[PDB]
Amino acid sequence: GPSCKHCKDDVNRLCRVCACHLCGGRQDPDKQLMCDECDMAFHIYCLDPPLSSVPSEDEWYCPEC
Ligand SMILES: [Zn+2]
Ligand SMILES: [Zn+2]
Ligand SMILES: [Zn+2]
Ligand SMILES: [Zn+2]
Repeated sequence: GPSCKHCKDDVNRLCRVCACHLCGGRQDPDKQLMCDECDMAFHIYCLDPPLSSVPSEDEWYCPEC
């Protein structure tokens, strides 16, 4: 127990560290990206520009990187 210290897995709270690093929402994992060199996660639709769908180039890098 617990995998993330910051929100303490409290699904009722937001977390940019363990969840979507922009909205901090936990929905739609299928639609989240992990920046291979920042390791945080991103809703394809929270991006800018936002992506209509996941990239195929299975190695993604966040806008922070
Ligand atoms: Zn957290
Ligand atoms: Zn988001
Ligand atoms: Zn990154
Ligand atoms: Zn950041």
